[PDB]
Amino acid sequence: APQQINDIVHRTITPLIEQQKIPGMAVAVIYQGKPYYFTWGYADIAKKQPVTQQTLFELGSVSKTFTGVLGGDAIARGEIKLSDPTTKYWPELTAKQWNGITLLHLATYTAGGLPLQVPDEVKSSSDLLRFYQNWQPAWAPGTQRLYANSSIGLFGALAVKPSGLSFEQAMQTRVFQPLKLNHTWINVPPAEEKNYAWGYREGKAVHVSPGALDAEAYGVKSTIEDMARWVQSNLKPLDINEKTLQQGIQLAQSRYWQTGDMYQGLGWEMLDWPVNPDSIIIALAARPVKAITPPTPAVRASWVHKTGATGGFGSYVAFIPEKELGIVMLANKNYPNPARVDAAWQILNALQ
Repeated sequence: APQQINDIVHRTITPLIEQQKIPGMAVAVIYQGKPYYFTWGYADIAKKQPVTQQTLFELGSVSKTFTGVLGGDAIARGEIKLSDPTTKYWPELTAKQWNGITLLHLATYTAGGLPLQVPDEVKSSSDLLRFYQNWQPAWAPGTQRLYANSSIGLFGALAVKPSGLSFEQAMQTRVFQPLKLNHTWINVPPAEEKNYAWGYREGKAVHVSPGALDAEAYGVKSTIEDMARWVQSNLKPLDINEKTLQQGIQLAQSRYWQTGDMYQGLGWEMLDWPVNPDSIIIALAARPVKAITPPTPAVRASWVHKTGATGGFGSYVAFIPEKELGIVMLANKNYPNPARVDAAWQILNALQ
């Protein structure tokens, strides 16, 4: 690692860890396309296990980028179309409010106010159908954006139906395997538990709890090496040999809607680069959206990013395609989003 990268990373993260009381953290900087790794602290405080390049962290909502790319791949394969009605892949959804709601609306949180969380009471397949049938939109489709797990979560579930594979099998075979993310999991196998960090919430060790559409919305666990590979794949999709996956990655970084200075892709969110650091910057935030008709194909001069959290973890990924630059920050404490973005910007701005 060039001393320059070493210095900006350490000078930025050391203080972050101190100020936020983060138990353990891993960071990857992709510079001129090559990855440089950094780790600090503990994966498990009680057992004194250090964070290493093999430690698994819960990605939380950064998992939505995988769902958006898997969806992009199904589109490229001709299995689904974002313009299709939700009812085409779920005929049992007969309630009238669903008329006009398309897979694009689900994927981009513009269905009309689907809730941030699926209630804990919802578990079985019949429970889920009931939940969506009973939901009453606050708004017409494609008029307001409300970030929601029950929205992109349903998109992920429907998107894999034509394939005949479960969401986990589809993700493994169409995304993880092709990209060689061999230590990325929806369900952590027993063989890999020795590497699964504990998350910390109010000092207590915790792992994410099972929930409906958890795989689709916030259930991926990964290492800093595999996430660095994920960032490189998204920085240069053309190097990817699998044709539909290469295309899927590109579809996920297309700009479908605009709210303020930000653009909504599939999972990924983007802003034009150069970005005002404070512009990159609440339990529920409903914002009107302007449709980008037709969507803008992935713009190289973009700050592409996604924040993620679970009760015990906090993650952040951001990259700038035009500069072959990127960063992944994984931590086992859910600390403020502004602090993650401030650190990422400080590091990437210094190397750009």
